[PDB]
Amino acid sequence: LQEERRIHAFAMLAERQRRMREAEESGRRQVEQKRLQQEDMIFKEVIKV
Amino acid sequence: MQYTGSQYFGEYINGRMEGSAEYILPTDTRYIGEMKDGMFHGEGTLFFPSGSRFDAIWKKGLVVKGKYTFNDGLQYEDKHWHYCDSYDRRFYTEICYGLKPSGISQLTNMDPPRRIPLGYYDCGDGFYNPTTRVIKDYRNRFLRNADDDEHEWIVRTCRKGWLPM
Amino acid sequence: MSHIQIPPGLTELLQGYTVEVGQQPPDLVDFAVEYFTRLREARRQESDTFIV
Amino acid sequence: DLLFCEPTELYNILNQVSKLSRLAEPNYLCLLDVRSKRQYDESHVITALRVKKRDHQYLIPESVDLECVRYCIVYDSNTPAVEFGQILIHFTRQPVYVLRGGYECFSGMYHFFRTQKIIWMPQELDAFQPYPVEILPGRVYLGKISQACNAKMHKDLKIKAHVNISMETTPYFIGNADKLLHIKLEDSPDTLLFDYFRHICHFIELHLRLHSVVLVFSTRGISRSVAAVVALLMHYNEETLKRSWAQVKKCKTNMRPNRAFVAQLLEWEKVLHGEYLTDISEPIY
Amino acid sequence: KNIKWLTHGEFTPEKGRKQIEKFVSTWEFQNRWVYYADFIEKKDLIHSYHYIYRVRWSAVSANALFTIKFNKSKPADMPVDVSYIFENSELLQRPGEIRFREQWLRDITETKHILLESIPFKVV
Repeated sequence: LQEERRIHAFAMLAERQRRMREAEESGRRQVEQKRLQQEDMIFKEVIKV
Repeated sequence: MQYTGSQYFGEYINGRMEGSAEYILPTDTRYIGEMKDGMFHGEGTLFFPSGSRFDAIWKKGLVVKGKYTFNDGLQYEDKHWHYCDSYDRRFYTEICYGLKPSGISQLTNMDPPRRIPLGYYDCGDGFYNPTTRVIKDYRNRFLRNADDDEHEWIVRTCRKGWLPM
Repeated sequence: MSHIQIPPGLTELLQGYTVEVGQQPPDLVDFAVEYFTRLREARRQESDTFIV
Repeated sequence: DLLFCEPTELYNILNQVSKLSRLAEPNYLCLLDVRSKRQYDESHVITALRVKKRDHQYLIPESVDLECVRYCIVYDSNTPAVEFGQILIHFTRQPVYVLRGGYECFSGMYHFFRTQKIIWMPQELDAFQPYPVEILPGRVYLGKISQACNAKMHKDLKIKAHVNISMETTPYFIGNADKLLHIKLEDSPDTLLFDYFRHICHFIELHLRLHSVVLVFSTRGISRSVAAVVALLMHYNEETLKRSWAQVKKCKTNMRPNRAFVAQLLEWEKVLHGEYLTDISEPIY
Repeated sequence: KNIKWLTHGEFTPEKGRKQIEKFVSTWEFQNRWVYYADFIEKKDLIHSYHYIYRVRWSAVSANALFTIKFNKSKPADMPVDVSYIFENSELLQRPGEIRFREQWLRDITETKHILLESIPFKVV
């Protein structure tokens, strides 16, 4: 049990590491997507002119 | 068994266990394993309480292995891990499918699309507000609370349930 | 706003197009591609000389 | 016999120290989260077992001599804990204490206590290393020099102030004259810290107005800092010596000045009040 | 290649979506750029409807628009009239034409980048 549980702990730390990576990516993505959207609006206005 | 909760399905000799077997540990972890002298002596896979798989090879009753895979089946590296990172910021499903088969707004970690309900944040397990220092679980109950270091990490790094701008 | 200016050359290409349009071609999409192929030799050289 | 205990006390006791971590003896502590396994997986208190529930009965975790485990604690997320508080009233030689704000503020003020690691083995518990101690609630901390240097401890409280009476150098805020307070002398009784207390108190107070986060140390959490806390409390509340001393006594039970420092504090009291209101003839000083 | 089309009544809007998506799936050559489609309003016309879908790509983005006509005054068995447009282009392309160039998708996205470089920062 001693060995298993310490293994389990380090594994759960790695699980946290992944969860962090995915949460950060989601944060990045929201901003990037919405700025790209308004940049595309600006682009299309320029196109229309 | 009883006194910690361990469980085994296999063969017994002298009353101590010697087996090729599936197995349960009072983590409520599941395992598949071989035994000698009443000890694990096997190449065996450990299936988490969260289903995911760790692997364990046994030398004289100690472990010597590396493999992991998530409960979704994402293959993982504990080192160098090349995933959703400098080579490509795509999640497991987005790398496997590419563009998710119909482009539902699950071109993001969880959807169909909604605001985070309470306020708070997404960090995948739980909702957390920097204005409350509380984490919550996706049943909107509760999770471990956090002062400044973790609060500041959440504040910079992840996605709040701000109003959808 | 990023403004624009009128160089020559384009005008002459449009002029050629309108003149062949003066034929009133059918087959328009390929007829126009073929017209640019005809330009590729003949009308490009002519335009280059025509400017003065 | 069920009682309310502030989370600051939890942070005092669960990282209480006396050479050892008190966590390396079980009769010191028990703490038993009745709630879901899944919360416990996501984390728990720094020796807190996972309760087993069975057909809505609780299966007694006799992990320890429940009869006499001298401090005896329960938390839900907020304040099914209450009935566990009731049942416990039969048990311990001491009364039984509930953790006011079972999780939300206690770790919201101090995240680090959360962890996915369940037990800490006796070597691992004994190997534990204390976070700094809290004097003025949420606002001023007490520490020993190797804590004050410890990078994680310093960073995690988002700290930048030092307050110390000692000769011995420390790694940060060097020459930052407004976010460092440092005084130099031995814990020798002729160190006339009486005057320096006024400066110390005003500096801490200013960080209160600034809401700066402040650590106090006298190398070993020993003595000079203790007297400075007596002065700070007496001037901050216009309290008697005996009140400040009683608070200090729990703040970290090793804390103690010296008899010339006691005389200096007695003059500090007589200056603030105009007279001695506490009598030093008891041994409790 | 192209897909083949229902009749005015055999059509339903969801069938229209699926048909258009499958048409875009018949696009191939740069189709490492993957498509997904968006639903767009019905336009109501005296003896006719139009109904509309957008298509978007991700791999800057490429996008396409498809148009469908519906005959209030002629049979449900009337084969549907369909046409589609690229956001840059005036060209009312029709499924039976010689197929588009995916190269235009490359061209469009490049031009978008070029205007990104162009930007007059008359920004609020």
